[PDB]
Amino acid sequence: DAQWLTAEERDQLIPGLKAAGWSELSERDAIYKEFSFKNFNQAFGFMTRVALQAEKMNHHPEWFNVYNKVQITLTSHDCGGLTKRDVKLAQFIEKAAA
Amino acid sequence: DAQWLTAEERDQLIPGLKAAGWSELSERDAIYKEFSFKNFNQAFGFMTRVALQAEKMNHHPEWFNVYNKVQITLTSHDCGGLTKRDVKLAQFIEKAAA
Amino acid sequence: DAQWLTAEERDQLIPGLKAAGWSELSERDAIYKEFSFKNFNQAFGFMTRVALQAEKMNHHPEWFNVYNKVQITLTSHDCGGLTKRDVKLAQFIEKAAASL
Amino acid sequence: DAQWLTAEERDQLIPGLKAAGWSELSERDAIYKEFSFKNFNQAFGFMTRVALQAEKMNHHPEWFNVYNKVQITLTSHDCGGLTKRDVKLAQFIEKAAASL
Repeated sequence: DAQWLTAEERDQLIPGLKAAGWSELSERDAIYKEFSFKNFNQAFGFMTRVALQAEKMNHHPEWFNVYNKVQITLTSHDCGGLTKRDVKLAQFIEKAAA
Repeated sequence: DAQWLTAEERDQLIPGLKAAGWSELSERDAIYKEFSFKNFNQAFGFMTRVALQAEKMNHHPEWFNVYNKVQITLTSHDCGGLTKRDVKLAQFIEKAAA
Repeated sequence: DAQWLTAEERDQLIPGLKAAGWSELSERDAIYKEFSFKNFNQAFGFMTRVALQAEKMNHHPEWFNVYNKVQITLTSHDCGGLTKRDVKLAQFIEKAAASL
Repeated sequence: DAQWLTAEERDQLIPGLKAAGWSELSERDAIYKEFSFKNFNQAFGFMTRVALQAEKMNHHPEWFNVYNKVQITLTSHDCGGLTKRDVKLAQFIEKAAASL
């Protein structure tokens, strides 16, 4: 889905991500989460899984990494807000991190 | 360790790998295992973790992949047999696959 | 395309791949090429680019790697032969191997 | 090397990195450069090569990526400044970005 999340969609989809540790940013319609792995080997393997999914979906994260930490911000730059693509990528990221 | 595994070392280290599904090849002093993941995303993330470890250890697998399957053969080409490096890489691979 | 290459498509698409060093396997309707890099760092970086494309196009290689060598066989298992998807993937692989 | 670069080492090693486009950060004893690629496929392939080297040398970058852009900051957190390990990693990164 490429359109902005509606109010109903947000209520359906975002609370589960928040329970998983995602937060909504104050300055942007975007979601954010920092992941902490044991080490860089785990973190980068995880990033690779996310990168593969990003190319599958043609939807890419904004992310920062140092060693075992990966900070991920998701939003859809083509419409300047959250879409179902961001939700789907977040849900995949949760699977990959597990 | 870069020297061939001694008989005692083999008895100490190989049975655990065999219990995990590794086998010894008939034609070469090498160990082998096929891993089966859900899909290529999982398989390639796993390969990436192994690749990182391979560069950390300077010790590389012989491996075949198609989609969700990864076949790995470990042996030390510099001395033409199994060494502790092969055991350590196999043990890491077991962690990464889990 | 999910159907086997026609005779016409083979005459149009394969010569360029052969010129680039791919061969048609004797026992399978598949194409094959080995790539050699300076080391594993380069070889695996290349494999990662191919892996990303494989997920983008939902079409996957058969491949073997040992250190700096990557042997790639392309064919479509869902129909048991060579399709336009295999040609497209080969063309990407050529770009990646040449660092384009 | 795990100790901060000496004055002499800085005069010998940094100019080449500056010539290659690295800057020394104002607020940290660290070097910084942004790399731009054609797309994410290329950018992430490059990141994978850097990741492999990071594990080889047990020394890791700080980096940010969005699509085709990769921003890299190098510094050694174990001592809180720039070391020979950072210079070595930068030199590898230059090779990787140039497809060498």
